[PDB]
Amino acid sequence: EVQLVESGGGLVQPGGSLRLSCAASGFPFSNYWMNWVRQAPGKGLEWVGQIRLKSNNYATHYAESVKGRFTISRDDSKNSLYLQMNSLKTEDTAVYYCTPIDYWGQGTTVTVSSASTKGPSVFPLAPSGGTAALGCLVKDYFPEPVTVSWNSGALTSGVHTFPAVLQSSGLYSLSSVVTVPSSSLGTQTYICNVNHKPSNTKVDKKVEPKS
Amino acid sequence: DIVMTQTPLSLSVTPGQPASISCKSSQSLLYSNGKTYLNWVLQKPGQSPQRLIYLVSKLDSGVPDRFSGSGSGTDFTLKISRVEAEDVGVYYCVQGSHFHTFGQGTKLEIKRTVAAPSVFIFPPSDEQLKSGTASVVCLLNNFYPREAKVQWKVDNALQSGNSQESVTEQDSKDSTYSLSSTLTLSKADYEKHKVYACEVTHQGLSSPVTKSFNRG
Amino acid sequence: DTSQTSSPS
Ligand SMILES: [Zn+2]
Ligand SMILES: [Zn+2]
Repeated sequence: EVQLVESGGGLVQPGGSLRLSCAASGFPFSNYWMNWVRQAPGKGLEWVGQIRLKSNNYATHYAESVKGRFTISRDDSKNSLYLQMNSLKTEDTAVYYCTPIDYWGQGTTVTVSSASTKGPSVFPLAPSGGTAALGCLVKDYFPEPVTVSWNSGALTSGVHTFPAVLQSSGLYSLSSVVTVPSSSLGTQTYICNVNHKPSNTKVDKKVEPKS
Repeated sequence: DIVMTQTPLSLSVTPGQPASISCKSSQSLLYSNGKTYLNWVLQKPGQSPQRLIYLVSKLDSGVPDRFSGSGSGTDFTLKISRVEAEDVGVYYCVQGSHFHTFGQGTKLEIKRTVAAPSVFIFPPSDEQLKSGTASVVCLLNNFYPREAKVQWKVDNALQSGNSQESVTEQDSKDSTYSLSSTLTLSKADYEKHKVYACEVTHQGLSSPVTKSFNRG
Repeated sequence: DTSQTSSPS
């Protein structure tokens, strides 16, 4: 199995530092040029920096936009890759991938902001043709991401969890909805399970027709 | 530095039909060892990127043979012979002849027949109201194509700048989209008006559909 | 197992 696992992503103040790490298995790591690539929310992939082999004297090179602020390092004994990020800026917010380009993992998410963590409020979108709609409004959290399931994972078909949007407030919101044949109201119960790991916050909201 | 110029930025293809993506480099990708380091990666919706093609023309494992890669020097092409639903996502070229840089990305969607949305409006909940804000949400369900106009009206007066929209990726079974549009008003302002209408224009609809409620 | 093919390592 080829595996690449990033860690150390989190929220940090503009100007702060953060150090990312990366462990790899299932390929000859010590013979591979290793990179950090990032993706700013909703944009493309951007090579950040590269580190070559022992026989290249571990030579490093960097994107012009991070040069002088970031340092890539490796440790072939641990099959590990590192990124030390200083003088962080707003625009360094991204998912960070530890990659030789041949292979990729999930990434670790870096958010550079002055805003404080805030867990979400969850508000029902109540129901009342042949189909009904309901859902949950997950409003005013920071930072991304939130997670939404329905009935602990049992309800999945007909679900639409929308891309979060950033409000003028600097806080995020999203809605998760489910479309259901009308008669399945009264025969099914509906609870959205919302989790916001950054604020260590969990909410469950039973959604039902208003009276 | 080597700048990668990828076109088109988006593709909309009927299944059974081919797709073609161009990548051009600001200088030769011919490396000094006689090999050409042009790679294509696919990033499927909500997934990590994954490589499809390496050294111009070679397929990674698990890549269907409907995929092919060609070119040399400064000019490369990814071809998909007969698009299928799993092909959906953003393709990027990525050169490795001088460090790495990526194309800007090509978003591939599946073309399908027109499908009108069904529409629903939700008032702000009572719980929200306590707290100072009112969100009014309009849901558009299972439609194609993506382009839609969603307009809010409060006692008949057309709103602007006070709503935000959000769209899903193409549904992996029927290739449609769904959309939500959320209108933000102060609580006091919400309670001062009566008629809340979401009006939807989309090419699958004879004429604009309106969903509305009265605050009482 | 395999050697790198995305760059000339
Ligand atoms: Zn050797
Ligand atoms: Zn070799």
